Amino acid sequence: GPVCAEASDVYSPCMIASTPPAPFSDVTAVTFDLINGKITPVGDDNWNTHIYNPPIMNVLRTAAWKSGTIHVQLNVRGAGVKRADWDGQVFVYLRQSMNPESYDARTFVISQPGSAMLNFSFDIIGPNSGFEFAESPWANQTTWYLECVATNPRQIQQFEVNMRFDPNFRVAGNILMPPFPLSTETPPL
Amino acid sequence: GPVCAEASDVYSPCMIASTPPAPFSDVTAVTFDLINGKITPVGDDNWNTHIYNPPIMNVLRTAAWKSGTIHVQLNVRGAGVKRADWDGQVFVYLRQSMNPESYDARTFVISQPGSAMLNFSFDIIGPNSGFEFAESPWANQTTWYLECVATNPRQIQQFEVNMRFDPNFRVAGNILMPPFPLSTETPPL
Amino acid sequence: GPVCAEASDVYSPCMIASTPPAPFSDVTAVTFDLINGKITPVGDDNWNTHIYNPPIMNVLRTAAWKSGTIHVQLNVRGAGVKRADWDGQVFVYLRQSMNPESYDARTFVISQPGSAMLNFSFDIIGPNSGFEFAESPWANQTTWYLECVATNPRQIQQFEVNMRFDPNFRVAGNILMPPFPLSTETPPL
Amino acid sequence: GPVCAEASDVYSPCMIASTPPAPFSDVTAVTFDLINGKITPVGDDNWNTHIYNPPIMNVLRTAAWKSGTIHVQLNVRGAGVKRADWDGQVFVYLRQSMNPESYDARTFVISQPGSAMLNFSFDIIGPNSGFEFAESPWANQTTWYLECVATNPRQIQQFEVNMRFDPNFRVAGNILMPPFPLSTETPPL
Amino acid sequence: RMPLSIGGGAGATQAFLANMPNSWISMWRYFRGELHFEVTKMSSPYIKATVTFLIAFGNLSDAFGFYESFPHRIVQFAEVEEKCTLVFSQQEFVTAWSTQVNPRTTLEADGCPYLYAIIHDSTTGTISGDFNLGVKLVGIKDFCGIGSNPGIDGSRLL
Amino acid sequence: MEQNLFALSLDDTSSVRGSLLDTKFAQTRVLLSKAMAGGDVLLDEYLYDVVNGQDFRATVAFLRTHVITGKIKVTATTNISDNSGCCLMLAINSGVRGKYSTDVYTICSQDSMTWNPGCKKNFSFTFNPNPCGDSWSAEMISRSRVRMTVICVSGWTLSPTTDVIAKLDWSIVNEKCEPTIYHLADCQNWLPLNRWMGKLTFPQGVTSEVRRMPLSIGGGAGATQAFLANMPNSWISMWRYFRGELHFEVTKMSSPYIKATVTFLIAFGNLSDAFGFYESFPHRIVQFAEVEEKCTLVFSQQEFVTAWSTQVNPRTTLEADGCPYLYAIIHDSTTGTISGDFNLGVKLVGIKDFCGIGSNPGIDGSRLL
Amino acid sequence: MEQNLFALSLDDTSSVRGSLLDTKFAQTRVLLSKAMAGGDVLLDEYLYDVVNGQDFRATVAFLRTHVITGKIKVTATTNISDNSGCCLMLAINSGVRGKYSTDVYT
Repeated sequence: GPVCAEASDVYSPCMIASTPPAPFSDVTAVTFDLINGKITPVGDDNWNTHIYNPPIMNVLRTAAWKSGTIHVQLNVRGAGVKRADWDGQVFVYLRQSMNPESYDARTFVISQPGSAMLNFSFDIIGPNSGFEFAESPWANQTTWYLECVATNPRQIQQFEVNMRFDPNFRVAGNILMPPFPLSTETPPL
Repeated sequence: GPVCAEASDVYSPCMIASTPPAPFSDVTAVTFDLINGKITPVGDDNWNTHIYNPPIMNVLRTAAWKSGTIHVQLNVRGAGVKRADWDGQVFVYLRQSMNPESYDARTFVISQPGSAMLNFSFDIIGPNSGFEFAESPWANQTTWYLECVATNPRQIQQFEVNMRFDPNFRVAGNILMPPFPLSTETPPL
Repeated sequence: GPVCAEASDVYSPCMIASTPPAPFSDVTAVTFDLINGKITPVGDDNWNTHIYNPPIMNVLRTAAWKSGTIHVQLNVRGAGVKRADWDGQVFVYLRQSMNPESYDARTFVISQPGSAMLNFSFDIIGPNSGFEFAESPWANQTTWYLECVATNPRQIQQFEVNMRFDPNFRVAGNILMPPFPLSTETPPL
Repeated sequence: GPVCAEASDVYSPCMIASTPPAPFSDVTAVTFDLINGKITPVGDDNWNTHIYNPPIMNVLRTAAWKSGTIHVQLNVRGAGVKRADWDGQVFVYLRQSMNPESYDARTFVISQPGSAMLNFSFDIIGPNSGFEFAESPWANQTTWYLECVATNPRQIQQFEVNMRFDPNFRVAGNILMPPFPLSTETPPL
Repeated sequence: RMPLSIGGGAGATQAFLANMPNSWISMWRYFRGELHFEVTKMSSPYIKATVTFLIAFGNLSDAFGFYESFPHRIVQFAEVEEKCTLVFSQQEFVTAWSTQVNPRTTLEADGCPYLYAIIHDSTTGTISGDFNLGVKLVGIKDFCGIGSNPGIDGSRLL
Repeated sequence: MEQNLFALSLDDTSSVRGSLLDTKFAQTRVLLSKAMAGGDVLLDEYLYDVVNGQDFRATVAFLRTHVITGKIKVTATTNISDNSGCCLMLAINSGVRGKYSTDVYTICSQDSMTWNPGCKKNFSFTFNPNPCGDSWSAEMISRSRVRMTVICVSGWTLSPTTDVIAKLDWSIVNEKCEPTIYHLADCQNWLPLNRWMGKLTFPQGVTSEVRRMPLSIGGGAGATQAFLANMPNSWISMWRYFRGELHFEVTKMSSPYIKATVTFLIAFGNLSDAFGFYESFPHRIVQFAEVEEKCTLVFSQQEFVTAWSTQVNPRTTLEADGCPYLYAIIHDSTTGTISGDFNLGVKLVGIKDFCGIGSNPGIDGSRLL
Repeated sequence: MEQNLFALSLDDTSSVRGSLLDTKFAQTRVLLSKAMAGGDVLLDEYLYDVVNGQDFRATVAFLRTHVITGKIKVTATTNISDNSGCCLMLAINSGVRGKYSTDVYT
């Protein structure tokens, strides 16, 4: 299929993580808390990370109760490697908790030279009235985590998480947050 | 088509099999009994295997009579190989019986470096009232097997079987099973 | 598009042909008579071939008059070749007659390392009442041929023809056939 | 999916930019002002550029107020490079302003040898009556910018921006423009 | 204290037991409804006790002296009686709760409701024996399943 | 004699109700120092904790009723001599996270009650602690961490001779609980925002004062290399352009001894403070009687010719800001036989006939509030 | 907003009433030794003290209602196997004086 399927809508860039600098080279992973807006590498940080303040990201961080669908698009940017030497792979895991007892809600497995895009949606539905308060101790509520595994941090450079609310999204209640640091989008050059 | 088609829903990881360790290198295959939850390599085991306990997997293993559609997604994770040396191929066969007299119900043939995803659905429909009891000696009923052939166990590392019930799924009757061993999801690192 | 489009239905394996053994290496082709169930290589046989007896194949071979749509899926399995050395190509031609005066009804051109799948449908519609008797001398009726050209028999190993009747298929009349030899599916290993 | 999805409609070529000549080789980018018809490389010009006068381009440049959907298709033509040495990547950013404080409205990330096509649509909707005057100081209105980053100007040769109005496009008011220079389409050879 | 977050199954030694109906309700992430329980008097009729049933959270202590400040029922069995039916209406639960909670969830941290069985006075008998009751969730009326449960491996001990 | 205990009314599953005497569950004492200042957090804690050492008629019922159906009513009592004043605010938010901001702007979006003890001698309001539904319970608001914060939005114009105490009374009333859910419909007839526009402070004097509040309210309130936002403000930011009938609430936060006549109007950023003809525009004139503390401005759709940007680039100069502003101007002069500034609180309560236009890709940051 | 506090229903002068759940003010535990004998005083104290460490729905109302108009109801719960029995008695008297007799008769 040389012909490209038409993309549309406005998906704003929420959070981005870049792999540990050379000579680091073990398989490494970073996990995004899609709802509370938190990035967490596996301990071997120097996974340089960023959280932006697009509208969607501020609603997600101040809205107490949420109910609706979120449309995500993972952009994977890679180092400049001769295609013939490419061996990188990204393993993606969408889950509701990081305890090992929890199972994945969805799993993707991509592997293509340089760049790749992955699109999927998921939807927040809770006990309050189809509303869910991310990890409230209340009905033992939960959040949505996106774990990404870079199989070769020297070839796969960074993961960019783009999100967009479906029109059916609804929100209720406010959360007292500390001030949000300015976080202007790191340019491409 | 650089643009990715949006995936959705919750597909939980059911069973996973990893190819024989080095220096093993002949074409080898493992076959999943999608319905009873059994993994069977071809004799040259050390196809390290696992069965998980996500909700769908426990319904499948205790529900006596089943009727409905099952949505599957095969994730194929590979060893880290220079793309230029990749020669691996996976041959997938969905069948209702392993006797050689039976023909395949569906056959897939994939071959792509590192990782690959295959999606297909199939549906359980039996003699009881559109209900089928997996391999009951009764109307000479049957089950659903997924045979996967790794053409180069040194490049293709593991097969992950993800499943999801279609909303039309129905179930009836219970099967006395022995206790289910805890089987927490082996992490990606 | 890393995301795979969901396949479904039961397509049973009808006939399979494997390229001439080494050191044979010229461009070679085999042509399937999709309707009467006959395989014919171009003279440089030792294109090892097989015809199976799945239900669809027995209806096709005994049903005198046919009317309806047939869904096909060509699976192409290849030899184990470093992706970097792959040069194989398959050229597919669907036609109603092998006389050189006849033009192709549809033509496909694929070229991908190892394995590839091609899906297309075509439909039988004749003079009897939308019914057609394959190659009956009657209204100078015809059949449906699938010619496949392996451009490098050392890289492209075999062609597997999978078929499935559309629900609109209809059939009438019977053809006295000689007994059908048992032809159990040659396993993948 | 060897099978190609059918493209259609008339998309006329609006503006084209070619990367700096050898031996230039740093990552470089050019940004298109999709609505006012302006091309702007990042300072290391000799990004040879062109703006054409197809109907759509003249409406865009004289129509004061606009409201509707624009369908875009980015064609990426590359230098003649052995596939095995390809390392190029294009990063695409659709945004409403070039100030660093503004976030992207949509972001694409492609990477494929030689040529690639990207399709997406976006729609103009303003404060006047769903009408928007590109960058009018009035309601602090805006325009639509398409920033393209060539990661290896020696492999990625040029970016061609093709556009087409959706049938819902509407326009109002006229803008006094200076004469438009003839700009016949530079041939492919 | 019996937990109402009944997903998974009954706990066992480094394993768990499940059956089709329990596995089925586990498909849902959160749930709610009117619960119907059946209590069976499994001990001899000579062993007597008055139990009171109510719905409350995991963090009340065994010494909490005011369980009867909550809406509750009081059960006593006549010699010949052996069964009792408790129905907890939708008005006893303010929202839906999790079908299943992480196994390592401490009582003080379990945010889902529990069915409580408490001894109102004391167990007695002129014969030795424990007072044994069997408890079964027969079904749920006006059941409501909310969202897909990705799943949690294992279940607390029954 | 012997009864069937199973039959008694012990499973009474009803919500608490009765007279205000029987329906009260807790009281709280908040101390207002004689030198409180504005920003001063007077009491901030989880709502649930308010019920701690309490022993009133409905305390046990509040804690043991599984599904409470009525609203919570808070009544505040306190009062100062007519030559002083200040402005207090009681606010409720569904949660807190981290080292949160307790600025007026941040806390007043969900449910707040704001008054001036020099003008009112008590003030009450009712609220539903569960915005998604029509019922709540003590256990729920406890586990879900609902916050109750009381702050001094503006300090005493003239200090009382002693520290002062406000007594909060918490009761459950028989009003019905109702959700306040936000959705993405381009047109809504009432979008409640409660977005704080600012505290206007006018010094006493023959001078000319002009205050400009921008209507391009996207983003949030500016802060030092950061910004503050709340759910309602973040929600309206989803839209690129917007328009509607704006409803504002102006509170007299200074002592009633400080007097001034302010005139409100809608105009653009480029008028100078010296512009002498602000009253050639359609405008309203506000003056507060001793005992008055609130005023409501409604700017109809006929005051705006088109929609404007939800948010403008932070570096946008006044002369270049093409979106409208709410202007607060001193008509005569601020005076008083006591020292003090004339302080007004301004809040965009909501928008009627709201219209959101297009998706906002976003701009990082916001001008200073 | 501002209200006339004098007007509110704070002077609610009515007796306590409601379901048995809302109308309960105290519970008491009396211990019957396995060798009690008859004459045995199991619990004897002022009625009022019965309301001491109590924290039930009507405890505060019982204590703060100036004029209670309904009756007090006592419910006792206990039971033994059918081959045993005994006889208990709960009694109320307006007062006691001195080293009083606690015999059934008295």
